[PDB]
Amino acid sequence: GVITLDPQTASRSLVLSEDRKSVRYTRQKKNLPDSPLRFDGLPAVLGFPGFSSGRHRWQVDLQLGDGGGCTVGVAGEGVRRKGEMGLSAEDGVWAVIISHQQCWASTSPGTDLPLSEIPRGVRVALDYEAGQVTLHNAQTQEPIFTFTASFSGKVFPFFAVWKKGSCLTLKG
Repeated sequence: GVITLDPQTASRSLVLSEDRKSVRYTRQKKNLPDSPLRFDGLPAVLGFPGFSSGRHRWQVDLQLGDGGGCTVGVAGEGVRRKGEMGLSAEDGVWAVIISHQQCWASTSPGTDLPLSEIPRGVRVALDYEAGQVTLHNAQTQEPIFTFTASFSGKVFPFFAVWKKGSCLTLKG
C-alpha cells in the first residue's frame, strides 16, 4: 500500500521530494503556510494514509549528516504538533530514534537499544488489532523493538530527521 509524506504536516525544517517519498532536513526553513496540523519545533512529518484497522508494513532508508538523527515509527492522529519537547509513547509516538552511535525506543522512559549495528533502513510493521508496532533492520532483519499498545482512532506513519545531510526515503 502506497505511503507518501504529507506536505501539510511537514515542519518548515523539512524539504519533501517532488514524489513525496523522500525528505531531507534544511537549516533554512521553507515558507510553508501556517497550520494547526504542521509540526513546529520538531523536524517531523506524517505519512498518508493513516490506519484505523488492519496490518500495514513499509520501509524507510536513512542517511545521517554529521551529528544527525532520525525518528521512524508511528504516531496517533492526536500527536502534539507544536513545541520542541521530545515526544514519547505518552504522547502517542511509538518510534525508534537513530543517531550515529546510539538508537533508542520512544518508551517512557526511553529504552537504549544495544544493536549489532546502526540501521541504514528500518522496516515498520503495524498490526492495529494486535496493538503492535515492530521495527527491524531492513537490510539484516535484526529485530530493533516491538511496542505494545491499545490503539483508538487513526495511527499514521511518523518520521523526523535532523542536521544537514540527513534524509529519509520510503520503500515498499
